[PDB]
Amino acid sequence: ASLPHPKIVKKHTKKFKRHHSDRYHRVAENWRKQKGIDSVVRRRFRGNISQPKIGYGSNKKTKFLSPSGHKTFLVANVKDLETLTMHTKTYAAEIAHNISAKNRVVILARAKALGIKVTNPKGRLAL
Amino acid sequence: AKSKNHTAHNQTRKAHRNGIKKPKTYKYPSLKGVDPKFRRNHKHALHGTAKALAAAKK
Amino acid sequence: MAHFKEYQVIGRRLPTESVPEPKLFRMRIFASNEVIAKSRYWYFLQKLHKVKKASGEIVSINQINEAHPTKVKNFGVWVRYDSRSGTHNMYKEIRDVSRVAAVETLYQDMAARHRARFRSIHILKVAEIEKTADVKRQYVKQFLTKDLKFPLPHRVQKSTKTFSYKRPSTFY
Amino acid sequence: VLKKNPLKNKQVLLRLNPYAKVFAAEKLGSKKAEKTGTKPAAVFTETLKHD
Amino acid sequence: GKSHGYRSRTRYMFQRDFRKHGAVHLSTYLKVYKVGDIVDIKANGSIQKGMPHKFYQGKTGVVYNVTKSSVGVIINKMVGNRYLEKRLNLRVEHIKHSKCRQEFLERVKANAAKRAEAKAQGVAVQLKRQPAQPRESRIVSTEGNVPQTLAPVPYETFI
Amino acid sequence: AEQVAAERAARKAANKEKRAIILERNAAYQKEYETAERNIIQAKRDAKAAGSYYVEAQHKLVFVVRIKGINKIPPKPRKVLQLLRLTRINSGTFVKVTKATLELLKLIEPYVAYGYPSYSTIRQLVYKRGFGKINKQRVPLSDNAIIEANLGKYGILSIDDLIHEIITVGPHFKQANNFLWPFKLSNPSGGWGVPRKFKHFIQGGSFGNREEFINKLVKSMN
Amino acid sequence: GIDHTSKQHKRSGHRTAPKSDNVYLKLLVKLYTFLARRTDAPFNKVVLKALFLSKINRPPVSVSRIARALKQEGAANKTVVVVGTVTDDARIFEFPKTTVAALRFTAGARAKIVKAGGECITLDQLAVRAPKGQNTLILRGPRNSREAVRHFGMGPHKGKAPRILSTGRKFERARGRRRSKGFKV
RNA sequence: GUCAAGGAUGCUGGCAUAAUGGUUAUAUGCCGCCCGUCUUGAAACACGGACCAAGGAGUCUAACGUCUAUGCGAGUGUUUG
RNA sequence: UUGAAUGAAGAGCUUUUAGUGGGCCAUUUUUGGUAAGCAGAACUGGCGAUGCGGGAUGAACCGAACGUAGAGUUAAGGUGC
RNA sequence: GGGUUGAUAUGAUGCCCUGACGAGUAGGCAGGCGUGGAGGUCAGUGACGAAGCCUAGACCGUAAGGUCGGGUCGAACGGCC
Ligand SMILES: [Mg+2]
Ligand SMILES: [Mg+2]
Ligand SMILES: [Mg+2]
Ligand SMILES: [Mg+2]
Ligand SMILES: [Mg+2]
Ligand SMILES: [Mg+2]
Ligand SMILES: [Mg+2]
Ligand SMILES: [Mg+2]
Ligand SMILES: [Mg+2]
Ligand SMILES: [Mg+2]
Ligand SMILES: [Mg+2]
Ligand SMILES: [Mg+2]
Ligand SMILES: [Mg+2]
Ligand SMILES: [Mg+2]
Ligand SMILES: [Mg+2]
Ligand SMILES: [Mg+2]
Ligand SMILES: [Mg+2]
Ligand SMILES: [Mg+2]
Ligand SMILES: [Mg+2]
Ligand SMILES: [Mg+2]
Ligand SMILES: [Mg+2]
Ligand SMILES: [Mg+2]
Ligand SMILES: [Mg+2]
Ligand SMILES: [Mg+2]
Ligand SMILES: [Mg+2]
Ligand SMILES: [Mg+2]
Ligand SMILES: [Mg+2]
Ligand SMILES: [Mg+2]
Ligand SMILES: [Mg+2]
Ligand SMILES: [Mg+2]
Ligand SMILES: [Mg+2]
Ligand SMILES: [Mg+2]
Ligand SMILES: [Mg+2]
Repeated sequence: ASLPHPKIVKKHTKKFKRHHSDRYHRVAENWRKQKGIDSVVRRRFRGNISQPKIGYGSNKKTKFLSPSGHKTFLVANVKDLETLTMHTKTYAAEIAHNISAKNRVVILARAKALGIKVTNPKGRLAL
Repeated sequence: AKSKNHTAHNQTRKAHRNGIKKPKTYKYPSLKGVDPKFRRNHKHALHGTAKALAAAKK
Repeated sequence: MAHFKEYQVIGRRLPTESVPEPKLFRMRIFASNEVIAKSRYWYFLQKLHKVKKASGEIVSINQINEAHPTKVKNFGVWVRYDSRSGTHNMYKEIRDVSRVAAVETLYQDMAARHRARFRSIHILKVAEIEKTADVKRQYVKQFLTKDLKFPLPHRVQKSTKTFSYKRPSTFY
Repeated sequence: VLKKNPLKNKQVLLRLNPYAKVFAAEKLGSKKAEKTGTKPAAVFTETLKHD
Repeated sequence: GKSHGYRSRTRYMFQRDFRKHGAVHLSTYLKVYKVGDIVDIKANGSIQKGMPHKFYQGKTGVVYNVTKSSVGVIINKMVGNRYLEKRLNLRVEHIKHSKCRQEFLERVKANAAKRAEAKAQGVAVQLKRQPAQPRESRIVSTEGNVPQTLAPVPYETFI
Repeated sequence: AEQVAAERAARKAANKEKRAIILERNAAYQKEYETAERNIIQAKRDAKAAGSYYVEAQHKLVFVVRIKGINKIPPKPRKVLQLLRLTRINSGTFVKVTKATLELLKLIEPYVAYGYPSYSTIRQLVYKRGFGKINKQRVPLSDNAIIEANLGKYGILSIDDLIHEIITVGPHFKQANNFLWPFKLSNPSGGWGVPRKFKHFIQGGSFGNREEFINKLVKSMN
Repeated sequence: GIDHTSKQHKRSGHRTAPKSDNVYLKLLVKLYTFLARRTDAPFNKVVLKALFLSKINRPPVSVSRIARALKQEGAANKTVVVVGTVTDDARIFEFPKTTVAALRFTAGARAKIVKAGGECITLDQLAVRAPKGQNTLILRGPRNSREAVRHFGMGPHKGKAPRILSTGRKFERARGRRRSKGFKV
């Protein structure tokens, strides 16, 4: 359990994909503003894709929070993990992608001992 | 190549973007253009007035 | 203009030092409301006298109700209108129970038959024809016959449903 | 934080305007006028009904 | 060819005002102009020396300099997006006093007199000008003035 | 502390005195509105009895609502609308009727609907849409204290004194009316009437002088 | 839609903090922000504003300028406050005894002030010995005496110092600068 | 003391997982012309573009202008040596 | 009530520099022409640079100018399908 | 536009209160995302698997992008100033 937070409203859950990224393979989905002079997306015609603008900004009380209600703090070892000793209801640890299987064991054990939430307690688990 | 020669379209709009400014009148205007015979006298009348005021004040 | 309203409008032409107590010109105006009534008063006094709104005043405006609103009356209406290609005078006759209903019938009649808008039309006179045989038009002299009755053939009944189960009859 | 409306919310209509209680008690907005008996002049009536 | 001379498009405007041609009457020369006097510019076309430009006719300015036969007038001229001060050496045949300023100084004298009278009393004076207020309530009598007018007229032609 | 309890008791006593002042002022205002209305009615009756006609006093106050939007306005009526503080559609202001404002209204006639507000619609406008201008910052009125803090030097202590200075165009009408932020009205709740808005009210549209019919429209927009 | 009579989202055009990363100047701005907020003396607002100023807006105030300011009637025992640098002046041969509260003093200025029995003060010692700015005299150096201000507003008949690299004969003293060659300006 | 007075609390039920929700494919309703570019005007019956990966275009220098930061301040610049 | 009304969004000032220097349309006034989706001027408002609702469709017309949403109400236009 | 220092409270390029506003080409300015290499630092990650690459699996950010899980892989590579 985390701190009590307001209900998280995201205001645009859909990814802002680039124009014609569905149409050409050279055009990746990473968002680029269309700066063309005759561009319908830039001119905002009805029926075209929405562009990212600041009105879609998340509520500051519920910003950066995961659905559990925690901000994710990236953790590489036990010394990174114990920064969240007094912040267990606010921050959840998340073990980095390059940590060993044998070091994830001691990170997870110490986080269980401290009450710190881990958002990926299943990476590199021998089953 | 034939084209537009002259128009005063948009000129009043551009003129009023930063306003039409009145020339900011001052006390003690410049004596540029005022009569030189008046100016030469007025220098001495001012000098004597300031001399007499300093004598009466000290 | 749901029904018209007749107003007396009395105006003065503002008193000056040389002439105090001016002459108080008065009209009968058919209008929707007092705003249009005062506007039409000034429109017609600018046609009759040297006065406008700036150099005059409205001293009074009173609605004139019908004296007998449930007595069926024959009205002679003298009217001047602007056609597309001139100005003409007409005299029409309207059978109705009140002057404002007669003038509404006149305005619908003129807009229908002569395509004349409200702006084109001046109501010069509405006067009740006090006795029959001074009534001049056949379309109103029809109804002034003794013991008049007429039927209404081909009654069309308005249905509230989109489907009927009876093949309806137009008797009446 | 929130604009409560007088013309609803009699608590705010009494926070503003302490006379609202006296107005509602004496009814003061449904008060009868004195029945005077003024009759208009014949010149006014015949100008009004004049053709 | 375009013509843009000093007295171009001044045909009717330096013209000499029918049955008032000829000599300039002496009160024009007998008026006294001091520095700070506000003056209207209207060019006398009979006097050709010291004429203003055709821009400056109708314009009103403040006298800054007084010479033998002329005065110097400051006219603000709208040039582009600002005004510029224009100093004009105009002979006194093209210059007369501004009656707006004359009645303004009579208003100043009247205001001073009314404030002195209200200080002789103890009452306020309220000495600003006010606009044309809406008219107050009237009772228009009908004695001798019975409201009597008929309707619009028919269309007769009288050609 | 005990001194703080003394200041609290002093503040509540001052608040009761201010409320007694406001209550007696509102009672006096109601009495003079009632007597002025009865006096005009009896003046009309008395003139009709004497055979004369009582010409009512010309209206000292208009309420002006901008009914036309932002684009395609000529510069002179645009400047007059900005000087009457009608900078968006369905903004209303009270305007003192003199000759120096009647020729403003004649200039902005195709873009506003104006008329003569009654006491009821003035009261409902200031009660519901009434906002102040305090450090320019558009403060909602909601309390007689913020009207006393800004218009109290002109003798206005409450929202009813503020209404009184509008309906009777007082000596400090300009200061009271400029304290009032322009009323952000809604669209009318039963429509405008009038299939097309931008003809005159005489011609079957909405704009122009709408003399005593502005109360119906403004109460629909309020 | 709003018919805007002004520019929307327009910044005030004034510095609200110094552009410097000087931690001691940020500390002085912190102190005079407190003293501008909590004292309601106008001196602290003026000094807080002047702490934001740039190097061309903080010209050096000479000790001769300070002494001329103390030569005013009844200003001889005031505290001269210079939000900026106080520089020396060897042209003045008699410096009085006074208290000067400045950001920086040059070594010659500090020596000249303390040689005459004076006292050189930082703006926080001024804040503890005159928190409402009592008995103070703010002095400012000359801004239009900068060399860059000579060339500002250059045009015909302005007399405003052409942007030039080498100065002499053959360097802009010819057609356009005398009646004989062409015209005069 | 209470209150409807400077912003929702009380009571109850079901579920406690794919049930709500997310992603995703599809279907339906309505909308949606191909981008870049020159142009007064581009979907143009204007031009470039078959597709993809990598490469690919305001850089550095000499001398300066405004502004800003810093050091010292009638001085200042150690670095030719 | 210090010399009319209304407004004032802070007022005044300085430095520096980008782009631009092909325009076009509409009401009204206009010149050349028989006239033009022609060529040229005046004032304004637009399009360019601008989406939205309407005119089926359209750069300019009408209404209205646009952060992300909810509810209400309308504008211009409409209400047989 | 303001409030907030004698534990503000140790985030005062902070926290908070209040009101208004938000279109945009060319253009200007600001705040940020990413890349190769350098100084410092985390006594950072790593053959118990670094980087890469694949992934209609998950999370965060309006977005630039960041993070994680699985597969493949085999020697190095990140966070912050
Ligand atoms: Mg997302
Ligand atoms: Mg996205
Ligand atoms: Mg991309
Ligand atoms: Mg385009
Ligand atoms: Mg609010
Ligand atoms: Mg000519
Ligand atoms: Mg003439
Ligand atoms: Mg409805
Ligand atoms: Mg589950
Ligand atoms: Mg679902
Ligand atoms: Mg379609
Ligand atoms: Mg272009
Ligand atoms: Mg194109
Ligand atoms: Mg090709
Ligand atoms: Mg190719
Ligand atoms: Mg590449
Ligand atoms: Mg060029
Ligand atoms: Mg050209
Ligand atoms: Mg012609
Ligand atoms: Mg466009
Ligand atoms: Mg459209
Ligand atoms: Mg339409
Ligand atoms: Mg069509
Ligand atoms: Mg259609
Ligand atoms: Mg129109
Ligand atoms: Mg809606
Ligand atoms: Mg923008
Ligand atoms: Mg690197
Ligand atoms: Mg290791
Ligand atoms: Mg790996
Ligand atoms: Mg794929
Ligand atoms: Mg190997
Ligand atoms: Mg990297």
